[PDB]
Formats: sequence, structure tokens, C-alpha cells
Amino acid sequence: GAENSVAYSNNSIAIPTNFTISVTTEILPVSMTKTSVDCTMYICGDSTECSNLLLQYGSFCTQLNRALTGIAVEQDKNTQEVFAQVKQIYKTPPIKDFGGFNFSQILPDPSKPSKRSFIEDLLFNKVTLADAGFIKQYGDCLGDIAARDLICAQKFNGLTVLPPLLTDEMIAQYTSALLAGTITSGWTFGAGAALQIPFAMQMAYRFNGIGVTQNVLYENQKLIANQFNSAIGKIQDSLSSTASALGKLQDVVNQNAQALNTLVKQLSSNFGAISSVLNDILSRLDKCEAEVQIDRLITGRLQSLQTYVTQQLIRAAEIRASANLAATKMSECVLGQSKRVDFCGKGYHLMSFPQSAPHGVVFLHVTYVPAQEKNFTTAPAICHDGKAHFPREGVFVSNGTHWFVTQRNFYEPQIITTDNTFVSGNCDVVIGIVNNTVYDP
Amino acid sequence: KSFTVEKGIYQTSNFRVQPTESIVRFPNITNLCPFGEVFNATRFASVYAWNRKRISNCVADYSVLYNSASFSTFKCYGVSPTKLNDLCFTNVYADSFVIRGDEVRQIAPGQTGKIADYNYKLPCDFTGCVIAWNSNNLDSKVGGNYNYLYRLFRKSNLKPFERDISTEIYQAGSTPCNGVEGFNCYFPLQSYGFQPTNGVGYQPYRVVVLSFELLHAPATVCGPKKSTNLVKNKCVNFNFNGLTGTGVLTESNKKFLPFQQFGRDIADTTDAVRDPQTLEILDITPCSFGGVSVITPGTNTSNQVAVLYQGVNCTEVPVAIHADQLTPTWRVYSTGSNVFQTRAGCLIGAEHVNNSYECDIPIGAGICASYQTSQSIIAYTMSLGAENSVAYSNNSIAIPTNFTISVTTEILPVSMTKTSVDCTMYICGDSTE
Amino acid sequence: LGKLQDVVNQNAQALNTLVKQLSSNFGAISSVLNDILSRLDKCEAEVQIDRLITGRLQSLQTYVTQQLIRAAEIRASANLAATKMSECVLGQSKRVDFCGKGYHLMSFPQSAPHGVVFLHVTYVPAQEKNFTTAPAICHDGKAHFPREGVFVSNGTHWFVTQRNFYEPQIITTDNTFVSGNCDVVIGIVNNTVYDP
Amino acid sequence: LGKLQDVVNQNAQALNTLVKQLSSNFGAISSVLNDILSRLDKCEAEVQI
Ligand SMILES: *[C@@H]1O[C@H](CO)[C@@H](O[C@@H]2O[C@H](CO)[C@@H](O)[C@H](O)[C@H]2NC(C)=O)[C@H](O)[C@H]1NC(C)=O
Ligand SMILES: *[C@@H]1O[C@H](CO)[C@@H](O[C@@H]2O[C@H](CO)[C@@H](O)[C@H](O)[C@H]2NC(C)=O)[C@H](O)[C@H]1NC(C)=O
Ligand SMILES: *[C@@H]1O[C@H](CO)[C@@H](O[C@@H]2O[C@H](CO)[C@@H](O)[C@H](O)[C@H]2NC(C)=O)[C@H](O)[C@H]1NC(C)=O
Ligand SMILES: *[C@@H]1O[C@H](CO)[C@@H](O[C@@H]2O[C@H](CO)[C@@H](O)[C@H](O)[C@H]2NC(C)=O)[C@H](O)[C@H]1NC(C)=O
Ligand SMILES: *[C@@H]1O[C@H](CO)[C@@H](O[C@@H]2O[C@H](CO)[C@@H](O)[C@H](O)[C@H]2NC(C)=O)[C@H](O)[C@H]1NC(C)=O
Ligand SMILES: CCCCC/C=C\C/C=C/CCCCCCCC(=O)O
Ligand SMILES: *[C@@H]1O[C@H](CO)[C@@H](O)[C@H](O)[C@H]1NC(C)=O
Ligand SMILES: *[C@@H]1O[C@H](CO)[C@@H](O)[C@H](O)[C@H]1NC(C)=O
Ligand SMILES: *[C@@H]1O[C@H](CO)[C@@H](O)[C@H](O)[C@H]1NC(C)=O
Ligand SMILES: *[C@@H]1O[C@H](CO)[C@@H](O)[C@H](O)[C@H]1NC(C)=O
Ligand SMILES: *[C@@H]1O[C@H](CO)[C@@H](O)[C@H](O)[C@H]1NC(C)=O
Ligand SMILES: *[C@@H]1O[C@H](CO)[C@@H](O)[C@H](O)[C@H]1NC(C)=O
Ligand SMILES: *[C@@H]1O[C@H](CO)[C@@H](O)[C@H](O)[C@H]1NC(C)=O
Ligand SMILES: *[C@@H]1O[C@H](CO)[C@@H](O)[C@H](O)[C@H]1NC(C)=O
Ligand SMILES: *[C@@H]1O[C@H](CO)[C@@H](O)[C@H](O)[C@H]1NC(C)=O
Ligand SMILES: *[C@@H]1O[C@H](CO)[C@@H](O)[C@H](O)[C@H]1NC(C)=O
Ligand SMILES: *[C@@H]1O[C@H](CO)[C@@H](O)[C@H](O)[C@H]1NC(C)=O
Repeated sequence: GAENSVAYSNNSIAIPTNFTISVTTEILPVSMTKTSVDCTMYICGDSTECSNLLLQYGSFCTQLNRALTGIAVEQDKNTQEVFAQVKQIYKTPPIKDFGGFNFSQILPDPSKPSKRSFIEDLLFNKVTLADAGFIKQYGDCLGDIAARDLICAQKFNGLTVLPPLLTDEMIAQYTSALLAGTITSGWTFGAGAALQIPFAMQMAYRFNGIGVTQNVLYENQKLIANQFNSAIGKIQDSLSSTASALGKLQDVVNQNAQALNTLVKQLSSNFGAISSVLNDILSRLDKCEAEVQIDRLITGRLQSLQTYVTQQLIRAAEIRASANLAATKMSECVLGQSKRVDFCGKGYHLMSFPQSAPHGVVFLHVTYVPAQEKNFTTAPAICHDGKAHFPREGVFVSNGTHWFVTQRNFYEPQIITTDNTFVSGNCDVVIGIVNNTVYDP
Repeated sequence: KSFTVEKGIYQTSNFRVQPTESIVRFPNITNLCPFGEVFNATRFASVYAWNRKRISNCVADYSVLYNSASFSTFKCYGVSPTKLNDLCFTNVYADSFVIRGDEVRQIAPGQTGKIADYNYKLPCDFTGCVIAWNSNNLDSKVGGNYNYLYRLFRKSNLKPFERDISTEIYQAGSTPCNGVEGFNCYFPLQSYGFQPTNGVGYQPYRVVVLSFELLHAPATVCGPKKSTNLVKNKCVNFNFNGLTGTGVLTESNKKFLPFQQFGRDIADTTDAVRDPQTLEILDITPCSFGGVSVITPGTNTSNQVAVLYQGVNCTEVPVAIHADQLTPTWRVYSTGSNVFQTRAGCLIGAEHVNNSYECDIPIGAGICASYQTSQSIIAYTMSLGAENSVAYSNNSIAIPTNFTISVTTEILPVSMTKTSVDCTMYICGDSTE
Repeated sequence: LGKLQDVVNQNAQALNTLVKQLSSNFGAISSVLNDILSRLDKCEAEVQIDRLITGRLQSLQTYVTQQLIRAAEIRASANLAATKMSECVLGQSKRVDFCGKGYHLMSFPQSAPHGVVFLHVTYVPAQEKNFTTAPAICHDGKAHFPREGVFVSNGTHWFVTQRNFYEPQIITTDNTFVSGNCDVVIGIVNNTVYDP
Repeated sequence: LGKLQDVVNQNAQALNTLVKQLSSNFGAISSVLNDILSRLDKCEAEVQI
């Protein structure tokens, strides 16, 4: 990266005088495809003799089905714990009098039949084969036999994709509830019932939270609002242009589809048998050698299924980790203001907004970034009349002529007074103290 | 694999359907095969000049051979002999010759000796079968037949199914003898002496090797079975050109090349067949369509259930499930009054309810089911929760005046059982071997 | 205590599945080593027993793999429990909904078979009242903002109140602070500020 | 720095176990492909391999 050398000195401080309000998009997978498998059909193409031979294994694919059902239940659990943080389905007021902040892009659009917002619509467009499962209805596999779609081969070999419990509309409704609570009630709708608060005052709370006084909001409200709106516009273009915006989700989709395709391809292996087709074996050999060849094939295909289930358990563990992270982010950044650094964006965290996405969630972290800075001459304390003065909040600063106190993250100089500072002992122990006079009102 | 099922929705294996009928469809050919020419021949060829005969447009009855001919050895590789009636053979060649009795063992894959290296070699990956019978009363005369010759010397062993009828003098020694006989170079072909009185191992044996390959090409030599009709749109035990399987056969649209009869998908199972009689194309599908999930309150509560079929259209459920092949206890669940078409699929056995409750048994796609009391199973779109609309205004604030001190229990697992395994005892029950 | 009982059940079920999987032939003539070793001589006993050994070793490998998955999950839960004990028992956590629904006061641990139980004691504001608010107060041309709390009105007079409890107190110099003139802030109202 | 050295050891041990597991017969006549391919003709070489 760019080599840099900060101009550190023992009495020089860089204080900001201006800021920016950034909006950072960041995307977490939450769930994956609730795959299910019929062991009998996959291993044996509904032939009686192979089924009879598979009968004496029995416990193996009982275990496999148990594992896959656990995975599916875990996926539903993941989605619920991420999105169903609350249960009171709040709705936005008809009036969007939010102090100049424009939420139309993220709030629901009632014109569309589905209540996805604009950004959620873009996100659902960016991921290609999200569903590719339960949507595929029979008859298409018998009507469009010419195309030879992968899903049809998966269905004919017992590999099905179960539908998620929460539909996209229901998840979007949860998201709308979270948004409405965030932008009307502040953080209080997580800690018990939802209160109400004017949005500008909620913003003032957040600014007071990140250690800058509330007044600079009121003094720069319109500007801040404009900045926020512009940031949203930048998101509305940034994820609209490129195609790899939602890579992390599309990769998950691809892994699941690829795994199923590898399984139906692995059906083509001999596994040491005379042929990979049960029908050839059962039409070319009498009972006993058919038993032994079919046993070889059964063991091989059961091994392939066990491999698939093991990889699915690995991937489900990873998705559960990501879903736990998403739940923590929704709890700590949507439902409240997080003091943890770089947990919810690059900069001091103001708020976050959730947006649904296919098999995942998207957080728009709105954050405060100090932008323009000025050098100043500082000193850790002030000696007035033999006693030392230290600031309660802020640091001592000088423009070259006079000294003031300033809050850490914004240049708001104000004259030295008794109430700005406090006194602790004589001024002959502290290093770097300077002389000045302290106004007493 | 237990009686007491608990409350929930379970994915269950497709045992409901059972086949009921068999279909045999063999080509309309009736010419009995030339058994007379390759078995009842006046004279066979010498082993070094073994005679190859194409065979096509046959019906391999081979019960006619039971009447007269008795075969000392009849070994079949790649096919179990009991199945030879249930098959159609594509590229059938008969390789006929005569040897002595002791060398009949050399007509087999992976053998070595005079016959297996210098005269007649079979490949390792040999599909086909070998017949040999003693012929002392035909191919041996007093004084000894010398019409049967074998190649005694060769510089290198033969490749499979390779003939070598050269008669150049074999230079055994290191001095070339320029095309004449004498010392240290011999005439390679030596004549069997088949007296009618010598031992069994020096008695002439006639051998025919039938070489063919199976279930990959248009088969012209068919078995002696009797064809039946074609039952489509119903899952049957089909036997097409010996390819024996079970499934539903339907019409299709594939541009098969003239030299192809079987089509295979990515899984390599056969999917497209060409009917031998009427040169059309058929597609084979399974008759367990796929997911059939069963929804139930757990036993110790009741014994009623519902059934979801994933992805089917509620109109076409009975044909995809093949309800006509099922018992009435299944046909009640195939279709009834309690039809519901979810985007997850078709649900039968529970009445749809326009209300919305926080739900017990999830089904999918926003649908849940529960066993309510009207003591049956209901299905509904699950309720997200209480709709609310906070009364936001730009100068109104809700401040609390009182509080509560709640205590919330929440439970985390920390450890699990420290299991240990002795591999030797588990795998081997303390047996030494 | 479902979450613990499920763990117990998974471990027991896994072991039961293993001893049940001992009953499989794995392509051998029988699933019993004694039958094989009493019906066959050396060489075919070797090959049948090798088939059985490979099958049972595969079953054991499957068991160990599933145990590793489950142990990873338990380690994740144990790391979460350690973090909760550190951040909520040993201290007061500001993270929202980490240690109960509401503002976190404390937590108490309790042991349990193969797990831990946290009693999170938390503060939940219960009864609320509407009020007319304003972000600031213009006294004599300058704007007044509260240090801690928000400006509130019951309809007649204005007070400052801490965020999470209605404790109104009269406007004074020490309750508020001044920043510039009162012609830039939106929503400011007029009132008088007591000076002691 | 045990926690890191253990990771290193696990990776090295895993690779060593793999190259040691190359020495198993797995029910074949021998664990060496060269022995199998020099003692048997095509078909039984196919099945052993
Ligand atoms: C702080 O930064 C903002 C820009 O991020 C400045 O606002 C812009 O100022 C220029 C000229 O004054 C205008 O042309 C722009 O229209 C303003 N941007 C917006 C979004 O309104 C602002 O002037 C800076 N404040 C200080 C004290 O320097
Ligand atoms: C919030 O931002 C949008 C711009 O993205 C403002 O303009 C709307 O843009 C959309 C799509 O371009 C149109 O469907 C709307 O008709 C536009 N609004 C109007 C009044 O025409 C939108 O106005 C902004 N919201 C507010 C309250 O100002
Ligand atoms: C700050 O002010 C005090 C007194 O005004 C200074 O203290 C004197 O410094 C001179 C420097 O030589 C000494 O000669 C005196 O003896 C000191 N008198 C006392 C009472 O301390 C002090 O030096 C000043 N410090 C700075 C950084 O300006
Ligand atoms: C096929 O014909 C070739 C050529 O005659 C044979 O290869 C030669 O065999 C002789 C005797 O072993 C050698 O002296 C030559 O060096 C070989 N020439 C080449 C180019 O290989 C070959 O042995 C014959 N194949 C069979 C199965 O008989
Ligand atoms: C708060 O008080 C000030 C002065 O008492 C008001 O300012 C005057 O408002 C009237 C309204 O028409 C104007 O005619 C005067 O020109 C204003 N004088 C000055 C010095 O500003 C102010 O309007 C009051 N604001 C509220 C919300 O009550
Ligand atoms: C001196 C005795 C032999 C010493 C060498 C021992 C073993 C290796 C040679 C093995 C071949 C044995 C003779 C087989 C002859 C061909 C038989 C046939 O194909 O018809
Ligand atoms: C502060 O001083 C250093 C060196 O004098 C200089 O490099 C730096 O640019 C100054 N900071 C700003 C914001 O100008
Ligand atoms: C520094 O601050 C004082 C305070 O009034 C001001 O008078 C002076 O002009 C300022 N000087 C510079 C260089 O900013
Ligand atoms: C700060 O650094 C300078 C030289 O780099 C030194 O002269 C000065 O004494 C230092 N300030 C203090 C309080 O020590
Ligand atoms: C065979 O021959 C006739 C004429 O090609 C054809 O119509 C018939 O369907 C075929 N099958 C049988 C059993 O005759
Ligand atoms: C073969 O020959 C014998 C007598 O020569 C005769 O009885 C028999 O029917 C013939 N069998 C065949 C298949 O031609
Ligand atoms: C099971 O049956 C017994 C006796 O009827 C009853 O006490 C118990 O509550 C039942 N438990 C469940 C889960 O149904
Ligand atoms: C099949 O499902 C579709 C819904 O997309 C429906 O329009 C159609 O009517 C159904 N087919 C029949 C025969 O009902
Ligand atoms: C349920 O809602 C549908 C659609 O409005 C309607 O057709 C049906 O009559 C309703 N049934 C009941 C019992 O309310
Ligand atoms: C506050 O005002 C709204 C509408 O005037 C009302 O619905 C709500 O009940 C009020 N809040 C309380 C605690 O009464
Ligand atoms: C509002 O607060 C003032 C402060 O004294 C009080 O006098 C008045 O009675 C209160 N009015 C209402 C409606 O609460
Ligand atoms: C608050 O909303 C009302 C109408 O909804 C509006 O008249 C009023 O001007 C708004 N308050 C401010 C400070 O803009």
C-alpha cells in the first residue's frame, strides 16, 4: 500500500474540523439450500434386488438422512435467529418527515407486488440461480426432456431441494419491521417495547454516543442529510453496475449446485464392478455374481453419499458461523449502536440498516469518518496560579496565540473556563504543562 | 426404524409403488440360427488357420443342440449362462477349429502354451463363450488324420484374435538357413496325429468360440423369448433387446444416429432406447417421482397425518405418484377434499385455514401445520407476529416512567462425552487372525 | 434444557449406530467373524475378513468424522459461553441482546450436565408516556442543549429528563450548555432558563 | 508458542500418515503397483489395481 510517515511530535495534535457520513455495504450468508436425499432411489434405481441388498445396510442412510434433516433444521434456525430478532411487526408511518433523511430506497415500495425495497430488488437481481429447486415443477422434466436440465437429473436420483420456511416476502417483511423500528423508535425497540423519538434527536443520541457533542448535528443537519442521501445513491449505483457485488452468496449457491452435480456425476463410476449400470449387471449375470457386483456398487455409492453429507456438514458449520455473526451484527448494530471498532464499518458507527438477499443478509453501515484535519500546538495541562488544570472532556489546543479546549473528534474550540477544566494539585510535576490564564465567571 | 414417531415433518423413502407386470420387446426376426453349419460341419479348420464366421439375423434357441450334441466344456465369460435366453447379442462371431484334448484348457483368457501363444489367443477382456466336445469318432481315423496342423514355432506370441498362416522356415539357430530346412531351423507347422485308439488327451476335440459384446449396439441376434405389447405411462419391468430394467417408458424426441440404440445421460444410466420392432425412440424415467414428506403429530397424541408432494401440480398428483398402483389407504391421501396448492407443492390430508398463528410443525414456503382441537390437522400461513404501527412524529417522544427487572434463563452446551474407542476389539472380536 | 439433552442424545445415538453398523456384511459372506473363520480355510478367510475390516474401519472413520464436527460445534458454543462468563458475569456488557432482552444489569452462572446456564438479570422499561419534545431551547438569542437527557414538556413547562426514566427537573445552566445563536437549529422553542 | 507448534505438527503428521498409508494392501495381493503389474496379466491386474 501507500508508504506513509505520520509527522508525530510531542506537542503537535491533528484535530478534525469536518467529517463525512459514509455508508458501507457488507454482505453475510445466513442460510443455504435445504437439500434432501432419498438413499434408496439414489443408490438403487427403484430395482427390487438392489433395494433388498441395501436393506441389510439400513443404518447407514438412516444416519445420512438424520444428518441432512439436522442441517435443514439448522438452516431454518439460522434464518429465524438472524431476522426474527423482534416479533412486533412495525410498519413505517405514511409521513416520511425524517429531518431531511431520505429512506425511500431502503423502505418498502408498495407498487411492486412483493414488498421488497429498491435495494433488495437489486440484490435479488444480482444473484442468478437463487431458488433453482422447489420452483422447478414436474411436467417440465417430462415436457422439456430435450434440454436435459441438471435439476431434473437430480430429482430422478433422489436429490431434492426443500423450500425454506420463510419466504422472501416474509423475510422482507421482517426487514421492513426492523427498519421501521430503527428509524422511528431508535434502539429502544430491542430493549423491551418500542418507544418513539424524532429522527433528528435519535441522530443526536448516536453522535453523543461516538463522543462528539450533539450540537454539531443541529448546526450541520441539512448537510449531514444531503451526505447520507448521496451515500445511498452511491450504493444504488455501486451494486447496480458490477456483477461480483454479492460474490459471497453466489459462491454458496454455486457450491451447493456443484456438490449435487458432482454426486449425479459420481453415479457413473464402476467402483470395481463390471459396469456402472445396475440394469446391465442385472441383465448379464445370474443371482450370485449380481449380488456381489451390486454390493460393490452399493458400497461405492454409499461412500459417495457419505462424502457428500460430510462436506455438507462442513459447509453448514461455516454457514452457521456466518449466521451467528449476522445475528450478532443485527443485535449490536441495527438494534443498537456498537462501540466495537470496525465491527460495523470503517469509522465511528452511527447506525446500520438490514436488507434481505438470497440466502443472506446485507448491512448498510452508516458511519462517521472525520475528513479534514488541522495541526495544532497542544499541551497536557494548564498552570494558572501554581495549580494544574486538566480538561474534563476534550484536549487543550492552540492556534498559535491563545489556548482553548476542544472535543476529540471535531474542532469546536471554546475558551478556557473553570467548568471546562478541573484542578489537581500544583503544576510542578506534570510534563509539558504551559502557562495561561483561566477565565472564572 | 421405530414405532413411536414424534411430532414433525419427516422425509420418507418411496416404498409405496411396486411393479406388477413385465414387458419383453425383441425384434421381429424368426430365422433359426445356423447351428448346423458351425456345429454339424463335415470338417473343421486347423487351429493355426481357425475359421471365423459372422452370425447375424438369428434367434439363439440352442435347445435344438440338446437333442444330439453333448459338450465336454462350456465356459462363458462376461455372461452367466442362465441369462443367455434373456439377451440380444450384437457382434456375433464363431471361431471354429480342432485341437487335442489336453489343450482345450488353453482356450481361455490369460492362458499360455502352444495354442494360446502361437495359434489362437483370446484377449483378457473377452466377452463371449467357449464350447468344446470330443470328436474322436469324426476327426480321427485309423492311421491318424494329418489334415489338422498346429504352429509349433514362432518368434513371438500372437496378439488376441490374430491369425498367422505363414509357412516360412523358423530359424531356431543363429545362422540363417535362407529358406531351406535342415539343422537348427525347422518347419513351424507340425501335424496332429489323431489315431482312434490313443488316450483322451491325444483325442481330437472340436472347439467353437462365440465372441460377442452386449448392450451397447443394435443387436441383430436375439434370444428365444416371446415379445409382448408396450405398456406406457405406467411403470413396468421392461426388457428391451436384453436390457432388463424397471420404470416408466414414454415417447420422446431424439435424433439418434443410425448406428446407435442406447442413450446415456451424465449419470451414465440408460435414458433413451430405440424399440427394436418399431424404429422409434422412448425415454425411461423412474416411477418414484421424488420427495414425499409426511406431516404428523407424534404418536402418543394421535394417528392422523398429512402428506406433501414437493413441486407437483395438485391436478396431476395421482399420475406422478402413480396412484392407480397403490392401495386405497394411499389413494385417499393421493387426492381428496383437503387439496392445498402451496408453492412448496401439493398438500393432502389437512384443511387450509385462513387464520394465522405462531406455528408448531413447519412445512415450508411460509406454510406451517398443527394438530388442533375439530380434532384434526390444519395448515396455515404462519404469523410473523403482532402487527404494530408506532405513532412517530417529529416532536413527540415516549419516555418511560417505570421499569421491570427481568431474569432471563439461557443455556449453552460446553462439553460433550469424552468417548474413546479400542479399534482392535471393535473391528476384531479379540480373534488372532 | 433441550439444547443439552439433544447433545447427550446425539452422542448416545452415535454409539448405538456404531454397534448396529457392526451387523453389516460389507459384501462378505456373513457379518460374524466367527462364522467366516469356522466355515472357510485360510485364504478365503483372509479375503472375507479384509472386506469386513475395511467396512468396519470405514464405519469407525465416519463416526470419528461426525464426532469432530460435533466437537467443533461444542467448541464454538463453549467459546461463546466463556465470552459470556467473561463479559456478563465478570462485568457488565454494553452489547445489545448479548446477555438478555433489555439493558444488562448482571448475570449469574449455574452448572448443568455438559453445559452452563446463565440467569441474565436485566432492566426493561415498562410504562411509557407521550411528551412534546424539542431538540433545543432558545433563551435570549442563544441555543441551549442538554448535557445528559432530552428536553420534554407535559404541555405547560419544559424540563430535562434522562433517556430511560421519567425524572423531570427544571431547566438550569448546569443541566444544559450553550452553543451559538438559536437561528440555525430546526425545531427549537422559546423558554426561560433559571440561573442560580 | 505451543499453540502454533501444534498446528505445524498436525499438518506434518497428517502428511506423514498419508505417505505411510500408501503401504496398505486394502485387500489386494500387495501394496506395490509394480509387483501387481509384473505378476499378473491384464484382468486381475485391473481388479487388484
Ligand atoms: C465540510 O465538507 C462538506 C462536503 O463534504 C462541505 O460542503 C460542501 O461545500 C461546498 C462549498 O462550500 C459546496 O459546493 C458543496 O455543495 C457542499 N457539499 C454538500 C453535500 O452540500 C462543507 O463546506 C465542509 N465544511 C467546512 C467548514 O469546511
Ligand atoms: C428520495 O430519492 C429519490 C431519488 O432516488 C427522490 O426522487 C424519486 O426518484 C424515484 C426514482 O427515480 C421516483 O420514482 C420518484 O418519483 C422520485 N420522487 C418524486 C417526488 O418525484 C425522492 O423524491 C426522494 N424522497 C424525498 C421525500 O424527497
Ligand atoms: C510559568 O509561570 C511561572 C511564574 O510566572 C514561572 O515560574 C518561574 O520561572 C522562572 C524561569 O526562570 C524562574 O526564574 C522563577 O523562579 C519561577 N517562579 C515560580 C514561582 O515558579 C514558570 O517558569 C513559567 N513556566 C512556563 C513554561 O512558562
Ligand atoms: C508383426 O510383424 C513385425 C515385423 O515383422 C514383427 O516385429 C519384428 O519381429 C522380429 C522378431 O521378433 C524382430 O526381429 C523385429 O525387430 C521386429 N520388428 C519391429 C518393427 O518390431 C512383430 O513381431 C510381429 N507381431 C507378432 C505378434 O507376431
Ligand atoms: C422566540 O422569541 C423570539 C423573540 O422573542 C422570536 O423572534 C421574533 O419572532 C417574531 C415573529 O414574527 C418576529 O416578528 C420578530 O422579528 C422576531 N424577533 C427576533 C429578535 O428574532 C421568535 O419568533 C420566537 N420563536 C418561537 C418558536 O416562538
Ligand atoms: C526345471 C523345472 C522348472 C524350473 C522353473 C520353474 C518355474 C518357472 C517355469 C514355469 C513354467 C512351467 C512349465 C509350463 C510349460 C507350458 C505348459 C503349457 O502352457 O502347456
Ligand atoms: C502538520 O505538520 C506536518 C509537518 O510540519 C505536515 O507534514 C502536515 O501536512 C501538517 N498537517 C496538515 C493537515 O497540514
Ligand atoms: C488565534 O485565536 C485567537 C482568538 O481570538 C484569534 O484572535 C487569532 O486571530 C487567531 N490567530 C490565527 C493565526 O488563527
Ligand atoms: C519535545 O521534543 C523537543 C525536541 O524534540 C524537546 O526539546 C522538548 O523538551 C520536548 N517537550 C517536553 C515537555 O519535554
Ligand atoms: C415386425 O414386422 C412388421 C412389418 O415390418 C411390423 O409391422 C411389426 O410391427 C413388427 N413386429 C411383429 C411382432 O411383427
Ligand atoms: C446335427 O447332426 C445330428 C446327426 O448328424 C442330427 O441328429 C442333429 O439334429 C443335428 N443338429 C443340428 C443343430 O443341426
Ligand atoms: C405419553 O403417554 C403417557 C401416557 O398416556 C403420557 O403420560 C405422556 O404425557 C405422553 N407423552 C407425550 C410426549 O405425548
Ligand atoms: C400447473 O401449475 C400452474 C401454476 O403455475 C397452473 O397455472 C396450472 O393450471 C397447473 N396445471 C393444471 C392442469 O391445472
Ligand atoms: C379464505 O380466503 C379465500 C380467499 O379470499 C376465500 O376464497 C375463502 O372463501 C376463505 N375461506 C374461509 C373459511 O374463510
Ligand atoms: C401517544 O400518542 C399516540 C397517538 O396520539 C397514541 O396511539 C399512543 O397510545 C400514545 N402513547 C401512550 C403511552 O399512550
Ligand atoms: C405540567 O408541569 C407543571 C410544572 O409545575 C405543572 O404545574 C402542571 O400542573 C403540569 N400540567 C399537567 C397537565 O401535567
Ligand atoms: C413537524 O411536522 C409538522 C407537520 O407534520 C410540520 O408542520 C412541522 O413544521 C414539523 N416541525 C418542524 C420543526 O419542521
